[PDB]
Amino acid sequence: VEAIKRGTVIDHIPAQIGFKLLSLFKLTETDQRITIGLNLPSGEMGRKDLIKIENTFLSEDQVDQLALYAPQATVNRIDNYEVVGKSRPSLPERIDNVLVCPNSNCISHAEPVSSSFAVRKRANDIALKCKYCEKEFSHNVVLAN
Amino acid sequence: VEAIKRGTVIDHIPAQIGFKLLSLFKLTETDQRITIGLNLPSGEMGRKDLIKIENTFLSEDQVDQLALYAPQATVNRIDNYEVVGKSRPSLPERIDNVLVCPNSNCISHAEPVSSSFAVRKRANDIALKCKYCEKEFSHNVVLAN
Amino acid sequence: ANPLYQKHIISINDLSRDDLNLVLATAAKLKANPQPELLKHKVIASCFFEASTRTRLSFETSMHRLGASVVGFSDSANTSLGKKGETLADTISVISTYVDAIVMRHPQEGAARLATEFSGNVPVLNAGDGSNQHPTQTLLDLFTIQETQGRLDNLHVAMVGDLKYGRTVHSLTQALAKFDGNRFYFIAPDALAMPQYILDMLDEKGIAWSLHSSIEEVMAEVDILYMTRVQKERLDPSEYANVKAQFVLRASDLHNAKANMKVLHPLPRVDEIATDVDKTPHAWYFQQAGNGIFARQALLALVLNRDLVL
Amino acid sequence: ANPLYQKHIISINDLSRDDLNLVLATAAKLKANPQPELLKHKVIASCFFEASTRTRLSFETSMHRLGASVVGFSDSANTSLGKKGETLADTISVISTYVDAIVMRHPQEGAARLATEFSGNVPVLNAGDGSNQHPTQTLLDLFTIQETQGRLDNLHVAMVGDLKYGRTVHSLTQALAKFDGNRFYFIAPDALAMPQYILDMLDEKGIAWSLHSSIEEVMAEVDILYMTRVQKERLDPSEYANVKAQFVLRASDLHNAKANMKVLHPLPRVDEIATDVDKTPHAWYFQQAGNGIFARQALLALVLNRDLVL
Amino acid sequence: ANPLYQKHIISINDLSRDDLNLVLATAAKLKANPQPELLKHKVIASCFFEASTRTRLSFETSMHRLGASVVGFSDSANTSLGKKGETLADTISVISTYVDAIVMRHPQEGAARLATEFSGNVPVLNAGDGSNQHPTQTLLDLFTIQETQGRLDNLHVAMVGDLKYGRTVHSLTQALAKFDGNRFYFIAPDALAMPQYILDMLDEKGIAWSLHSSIEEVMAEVDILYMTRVQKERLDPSEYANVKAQFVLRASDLHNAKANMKVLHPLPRVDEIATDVDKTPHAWYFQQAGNGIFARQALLALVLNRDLVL
Ligand SMILES: NC(=O)[C@H](CC(=O)O)NC(=O)CP(=O)(O)O
Ligand SMILES: NC(=O)[C@H](CC(=O)O)NC(=O)CP(=O)(O)O
Ligand SMILES: NC(=O)[C@H](CC(=O)O)NC(=O)CP(=O)(O)O
Ligand SMILES: [Zn+2]
Ligand SMILES: [Zn+2]
Repeated sequence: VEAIKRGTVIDHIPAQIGFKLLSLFKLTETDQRITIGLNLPSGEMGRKDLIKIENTFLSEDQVDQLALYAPQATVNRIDNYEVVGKSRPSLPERIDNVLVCPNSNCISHAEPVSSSFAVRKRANDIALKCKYCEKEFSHNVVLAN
Repeated sequence: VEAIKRGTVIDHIPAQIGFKLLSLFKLTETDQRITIGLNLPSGEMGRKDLIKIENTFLSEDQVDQLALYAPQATVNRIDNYEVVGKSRPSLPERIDNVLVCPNSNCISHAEPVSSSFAVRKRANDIALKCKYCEKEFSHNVVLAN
Repeated sequence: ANPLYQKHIISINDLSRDDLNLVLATAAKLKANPQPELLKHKVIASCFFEASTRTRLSFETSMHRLGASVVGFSDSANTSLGKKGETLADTISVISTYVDAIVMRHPQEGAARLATEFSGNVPVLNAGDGSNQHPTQTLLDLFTIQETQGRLDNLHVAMVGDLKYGRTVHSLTQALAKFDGNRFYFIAPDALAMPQYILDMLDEKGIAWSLHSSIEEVMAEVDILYMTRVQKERLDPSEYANVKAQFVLRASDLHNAKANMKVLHPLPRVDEIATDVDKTPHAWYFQQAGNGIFARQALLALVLNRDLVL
Repeated sequence: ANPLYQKHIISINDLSRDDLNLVLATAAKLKANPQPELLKHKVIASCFFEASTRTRLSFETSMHRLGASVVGFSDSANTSLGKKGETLADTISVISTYVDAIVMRHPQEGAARLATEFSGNVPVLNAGDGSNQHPTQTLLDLFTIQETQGRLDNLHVAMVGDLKYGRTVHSLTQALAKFDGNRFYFIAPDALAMPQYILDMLDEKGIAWSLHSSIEEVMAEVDILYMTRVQKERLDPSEYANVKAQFVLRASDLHNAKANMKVLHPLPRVDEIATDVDKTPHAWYFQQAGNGIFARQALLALVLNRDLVL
Repeated sequence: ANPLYQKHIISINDLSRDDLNLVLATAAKLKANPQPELLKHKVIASCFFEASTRTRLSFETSMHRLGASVVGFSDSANTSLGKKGETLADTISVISTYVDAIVMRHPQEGAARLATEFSGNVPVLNAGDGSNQHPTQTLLDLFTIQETQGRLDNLHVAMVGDLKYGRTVHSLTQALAKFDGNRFYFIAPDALAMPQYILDMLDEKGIAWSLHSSIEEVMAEVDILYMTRVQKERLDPSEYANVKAQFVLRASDLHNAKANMKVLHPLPRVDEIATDVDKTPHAWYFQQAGNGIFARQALLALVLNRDLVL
């Protein structure tokens, strides 16, 4: 058996992505119960990951932050053992804190400010334009600390 | 309670140590079904982390390399849905490759060699002696890579 | 309150064709009728953490020209940020409690943007932030382009030199792209090419641009030949092959030049523009530099004074 | 002639409770009603032989705020004292023939005192002389302490950091000791402890002070938590063990803090004050820095203008 | 083959009491009856990446006395590792194809240990690795103690100075602790105290030791007074308060010493030993250094010769 009483359940996470999400948004740094399922079967997606966090909720923006890694995912808001809300991540207009600007001469590396990038669906991929820099890179090359 | 045909189950992992184990052990690197439980209620340990990797087994010393992180953890080899082997991590003679000598002037930092320490339980903590600089440190100090 | 009152001037990307037009118009009015007391009782900071001759001096001259007082430094080496390990943020946090506006040039990209987040109600004016933006340069550039061409649209513009690190061409290309029908010719080594985020922006507006290996190639149809200096101080050693200017304009290259064509250069110049060019009718970089006065008086007037130039 | 007309401002030890009160009152009047022309026709020297951001800029802003002109330097490297081997004495001897007042900061203790012996009738204002005095800091500090506490007496004050080289705490401790009933808590490594000549002076007035090893210990009863930066540039290598701040105030240490308690810091800060403290209601070092304007306008007004602020 | 034939000599911690005695006995014999052709046809590398006078010169001299050839360097600045960025590993890999034995001194701890992992069948003799081990110093020290005291048992030994960074005392204490009944006295600053891993070793063997803040405190009981230099090259700036010697030995401090006590010092000495001690019957640092010759010849002979019958 497995069913949390109250919290959030991020389902349909791509493979090898669930762990990334865990260390990126450091979702494990909490006292709340967390059950994680990696490399699980799904069929409609082959195999997928699953993260469940009790007594923890995610605003729409927080859900959109997942868009970049798990686009076809589904965030289930759960309360009283029941799924009271179901939302899917949609491309956010910007990403903050999590990533690090690749431009070594950017003022963001030295000063006490949180990182921030504008998100742009360029074509084959997504382009990240630094709020400080004004230089834009492909999501692929823009690292995370 | 979950269930797996074959594999290993690390139980009684101190709270906030499970995720670390997944990390520096690249356990999520496999494509085998994995189940993680963080901050799970524990009868005598209060809270605990628990990991399950089906079709995977650990090293007799990696279980000891585990004795440093989760001294009171318990690895269970499982086959045909049964615990064919229950183990307990005991302090090994030495630890290789994973530790980083806290001494900044140790040659081990500049050259192409694997780290290596000699384990030795001291008064209250554990002492680690570098093979190269021959310096000794409290395992607490060494565990900060 | 004019559109630019109490407003930060950080990137041309944040400004609109109207904002730009407003500065030029104001510059024209003030050049025609100076207002010596327009900014009396104002104290403005001139903070240059990076070298400068025209930008800092024209800016300070303008402040005095409008009756304001100036405080600041032209070298961070003696500020507490330079000798006591202080953050730029705390530096702005304290200076913004003394002045009415902050003019700052900095070696790192985004310094000006950063400052706006710690200045409070004190407007930050970007005098150059690394190889990113140089908003007041574009303003004086536009003033000059119109003074000599009669318009800011339907022009053929060639930008030569280091287009990658040239904060000058970044702002100017974005500004000129807010006007209609402009043709862009980019003459620069492949290593110091115009950044993609500029080209994309151009493609976005269906603006016509093309790369060229020589000046001769476009000398016949350019209205403005914009020369630039290789930003050696910003180059990575793995790009040191480009330190020496590839394109050197000599007086003898100006034969196919149209009578209206003018050579501009944000300056300083190394050898990209021979001195024999100086006496020709096409040379206009010194006139351009002088226009820095009017543009900067204009911007200052618009940011610190509520009503339009009465 | 007000008590401070044409007077040197070198050490708090030379000032009396009345003098201090006179500056604060004047600062209050000028903050309420600025006098833009009060010092018109005055030329003041701003001579910084040592790094500075707040002190020099707030001082110059104040001079302009009162209508005076400024001349000087922020780096002795290009003065004749820096490149021709000139004495500080001769430097003052000549500058005192050009200006109405001299503001100077210097790396050696007693430089300001020294200057007064060669300036003639030109008043010298100490902007900091080594690890000795910092009179104008105490003035702005006192203005801030009263603005946030409603009084300058019967307060519990904790001074943290490098109390030995902190010219800031030397002047301030002496100033606060001219008022009655103040309790002093000194939190500092034994190597950078408050000098004996300060403690003796305290014992002299039966003032209560005690040493403490942590902030937590006194966080419950302090009205003002005065944080300081380790004066690394003044440390001897045999004291380099203390370069790194021992006491770091984080937002989570402010729970036992009284509602009135305010954290002050002459600035700049390294890591002795986390940035999470910045947004709390107790943080007041930037407000403090801004008060440098009023205090310095006040002092200037009192020293260069004969009548009280009319 | 003898016990030490073809053996690496990295740390006293890898040697037994017997190994030491073997070296000492061979040293005594070589001192009495020289063997100029013992190491004929051998080529040894003397590689010093850290400064040295006694250790390198005595070693090379010992090689020549035994008839071997010497190749090497006293500075890494002109080796490929110093100019072309080669690893120590690679360096040892190629030098080990040229010579019969490698004598090396390095700034990093563990450098000698690492070498053994790249030298193949080539023995490595650690001439000093950072502040870790100094095996040949101990060998000569033990040789010197032995002949001046006729024993290596039941001695009263005092070590003074920098015990933390002294690779000399780290190796000497371990070795003496392999003998019975020795008592130790450590006289050193709190910050440069004898490492704990050494102390735990002494407790493990039930060997008496104790701390003292003065030499006078033990002068009357010691047989060996081992003085050391403050290893400023190894100090962290947060320990720069210890550069100057805390204990200075003067002829006058020897008034109540045992008649047989010898003052030893690995050398160089800065000021911890005044020159007036040089003329007393206790001064034995030079005789000590001179014994470096016999001890190192002994080591070179045992390692490079299967059998020695002298
Ligand atoms: N980006 C700049 O500073 C441009 C171009 C260049 O430096 O080559 N130059 C100026 O603004 C003139 P300044 O550095 O004398 O103030
Ligand atoms: N003594 C000072 O200069 C104090 C404290 C310090 O420097 O840490 N600071 C100031 O006066 C600010 P400033 O050096 O930016 O003018
Ligand atoms: N560890 C050493 O090098 C010891 C102790 C010291 O340097 O103070 N001295 C020596 O080995 C003498 P050397 O540096 O002249 O070869
Ligand atoms: Zn950036
Ligand atoms: Zn080590």
